[PDB]
Amino acid sequence: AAQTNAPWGLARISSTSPGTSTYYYDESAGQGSCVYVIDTGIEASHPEFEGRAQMVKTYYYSSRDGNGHGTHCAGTVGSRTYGVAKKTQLFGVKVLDDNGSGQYSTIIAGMDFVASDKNNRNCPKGVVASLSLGGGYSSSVNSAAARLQSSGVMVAVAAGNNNADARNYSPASEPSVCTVGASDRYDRRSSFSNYGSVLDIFGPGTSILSTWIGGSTRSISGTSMATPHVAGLAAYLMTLGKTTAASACRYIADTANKGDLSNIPFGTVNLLAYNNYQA
Repeated sequence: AAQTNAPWGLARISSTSPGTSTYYYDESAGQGSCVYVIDTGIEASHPEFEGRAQMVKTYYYSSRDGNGHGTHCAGTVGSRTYGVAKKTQLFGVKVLDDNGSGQYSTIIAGMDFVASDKNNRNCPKGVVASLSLGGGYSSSVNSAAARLQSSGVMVAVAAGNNNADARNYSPASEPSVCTVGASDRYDRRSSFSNYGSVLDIFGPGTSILSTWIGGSTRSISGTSMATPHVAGLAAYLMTLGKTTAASACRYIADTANKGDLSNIPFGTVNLLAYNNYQA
């Protein structure tokens, strides 16, 4: 399939080169995979989700995404227009309040929720979690992400937007999960993107057009926006049977566009997520 005039991120993940505007992808499109978006929640009722999104868990008075960011990231994963995996099931876990903040305990709870909740969900192709969040280092947060991974969820996490070594941020610094850096459309590490040895991949992170709350759309920037590309991409790849949860990161890294990013510090991988679709 070919989505024309797609967000640049989508076109980039289906291309060897920057500067193309068409997303190419196998029409399976993540059908039968699930992605948990562990964030501020999802406006399930956005027409871009076509009934494939729902809230499954909140730790606040409401399941409603009053922030937008979880909705944005859900759209990058699997909205029909802005999504990598246009047929994936999206499950919202609202661990963040509507100001984007959450306690680590609550985040941890959410991660463990997913690890169990997936046994209540029909994801014959596999399950992904997209954690578009991060604070300072915490071994409890790291180990929660690791448990989630160990349970057979492909965990994608934002490197962080500190322009620092991601070693100092959690869950970015958990080795067992996929830590995602952000790139911009001229194939540069996004100025804000964390880096370091713990990064596994880069995805599109600068000026990412996706869904927003109030049935709208907007473009925003962040490694948090890169993460759902990788997550969507794992969902897409699992559906194609190219990989499982426990290998998906390694697979995505093995099939990435290599050496294409500039301003990648020495020691950080020069890998850009690539769907490797050949139409």
